[PDB]
Amino acid sequence: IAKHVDSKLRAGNKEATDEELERTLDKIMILFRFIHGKDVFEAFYKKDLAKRLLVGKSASVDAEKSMLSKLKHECGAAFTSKLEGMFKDMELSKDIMVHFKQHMQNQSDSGPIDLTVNILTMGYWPTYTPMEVHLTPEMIKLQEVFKAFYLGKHSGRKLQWQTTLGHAVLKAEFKEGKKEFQVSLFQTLVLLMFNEGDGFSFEEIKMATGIEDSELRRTLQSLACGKARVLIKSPKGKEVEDGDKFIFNGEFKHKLFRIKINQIQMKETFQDRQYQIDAAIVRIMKMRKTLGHNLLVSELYNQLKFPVKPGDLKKRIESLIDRDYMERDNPNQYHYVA
Amino acid sequence: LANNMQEAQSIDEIYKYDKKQQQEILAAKPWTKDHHYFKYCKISALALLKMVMHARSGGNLAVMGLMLGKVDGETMIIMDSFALPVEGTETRVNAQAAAYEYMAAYIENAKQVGRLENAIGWYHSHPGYGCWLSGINVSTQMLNQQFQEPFVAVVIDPTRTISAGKVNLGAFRTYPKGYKPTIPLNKIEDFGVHCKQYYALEVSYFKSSLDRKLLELLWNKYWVNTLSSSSLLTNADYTTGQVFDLSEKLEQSEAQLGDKLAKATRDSCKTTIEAIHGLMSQVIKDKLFNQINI
Repeated sequence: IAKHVDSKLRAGNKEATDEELERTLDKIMILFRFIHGKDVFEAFYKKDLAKRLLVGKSASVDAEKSMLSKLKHECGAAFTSKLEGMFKDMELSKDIMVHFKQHMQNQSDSGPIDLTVNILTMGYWPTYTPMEVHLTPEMIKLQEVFKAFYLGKHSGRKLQWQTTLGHAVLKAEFKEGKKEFQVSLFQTLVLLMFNEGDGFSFEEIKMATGIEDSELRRTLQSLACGKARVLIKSPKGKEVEDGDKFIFNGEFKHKLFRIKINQIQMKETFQDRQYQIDAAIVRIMKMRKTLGHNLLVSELYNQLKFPVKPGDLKKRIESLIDRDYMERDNPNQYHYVA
Repeated sequence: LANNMQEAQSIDEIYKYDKKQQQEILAAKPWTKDHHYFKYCKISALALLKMVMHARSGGNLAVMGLMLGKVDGETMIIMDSFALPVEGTETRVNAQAAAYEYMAAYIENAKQVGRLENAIGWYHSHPGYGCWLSGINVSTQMLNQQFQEPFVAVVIDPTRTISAGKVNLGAFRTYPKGYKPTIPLNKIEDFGVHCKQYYALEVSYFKSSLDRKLLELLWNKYWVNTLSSSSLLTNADYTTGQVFDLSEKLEQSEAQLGDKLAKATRDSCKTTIEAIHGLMSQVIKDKLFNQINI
């Protein structure tokens, strides 16, 4: 159900709208307010927000924070939580990028390449470790410079880079016409390392770049196949083995002065525990008749060995209070009531 | 053991059962007139011992059973207690099928031997859960009291009793439907949310002449704890609290006067008698020990 509102909030050129977009967003929340199972909707919206902000840019942050504020009502400040964090992270990334641009323009103004960082927080975002692929020497200088600048600005943070969720542009010089590529890091690395030399075999790509075998296979699946003109090869569909002799053809007659082969985004590949928790809740009561919520949670954590998530605690407390096993005037206290 | 009486003593008529008197008091039904009728529950030593042993033998689980006896005047006498074959969890007990057959068969068999008493109440053990009536005990006690009127709910705590060394037995009776009527809040807290629905009773214990005679020779090493008793020292807080409650009772009786004086006089006499007994024991010790080789 959240896919509809994600598509409505997505950038769509002509999809751009006016205040009636805000009215439609309010209508969507009107349809949502009586829908149960909010956890699934929240998780889907978190994934959608991460996809829209982490890679690419959405239609407008305006309606984004408007929707976040609207979900804050009728739900609670602690319920939203992460999405506000992602929005603040995007704002901080923009500010830090402006500051880094000023710093680069100030001292030793050379600007070989145009860096654009999107520093995120470890906890909020759905992070994932990169392949630890070795970056080619053209972009190592900017990595070092920005690392030094970030360490100078913020003290004791450490940057955990992710070379799997970024973009770049390469000025191709095959023949006449500087076909500006738009590539992911893997394709940038492959093309740049192929620039020095010619006809590197697949094992040579593995050794020089260091990409994982599966990811390198997926990357080299592109730069060919589509339209059967990016790279001419006798096999079709998928055929890549160790020691394969592949070389880029010395001509690129793609009939448009805007090359985007970063098409990877498009061609992208309890009952027993609940019983134990309920029994623990019952046993904590029928003793301490009036108990606070945090005290009850701490008591159950003490009485149990395996960790268990607080979400299980909350859902079991709600389920067992639904059965008239307790009653709720402070809102963080429970009486026994049998 | 001599220079006294050895025949039927004055503490044995409590064990005697009179069928005619019980029938007359059951036909009279004086409980329905004043609903604050029963205020005292007298339990035999055997019944209390059996209850405590059965409650502790159940471990961390809960157990339940019945208790026989009768009712006289303003007091309920509980003579014997027999367990039930119940299988209960750590919180709740059910007594689904075999408990009722056991009740009927055991009552019939006891009547065969000579047990002339009828069932007088039920008890259920809280394994470390205090001594109070839960929302289910209140409902079942109301169910029993609506039809089988002479009844009482006895709650025992085995874990707290074994940990603290003192028995925790509570006798309770439920009010009917619609019957509304630095100080600690435990008076309301230690009861459940149904604190206004049931009221407690004064629990006392009694034993027979043969019971006391046999228990006198139970063990012959508590004499050391009697000679070095150190009375008036282990219960000073008890006497101060008794004096405070006695002052409150005296104030209430004085306010009323301007029959309540009788219980205040009784409490004062009890406290003074305890103090005088302690002083007498101390004087006896001083005469025995420190008055030699002077």
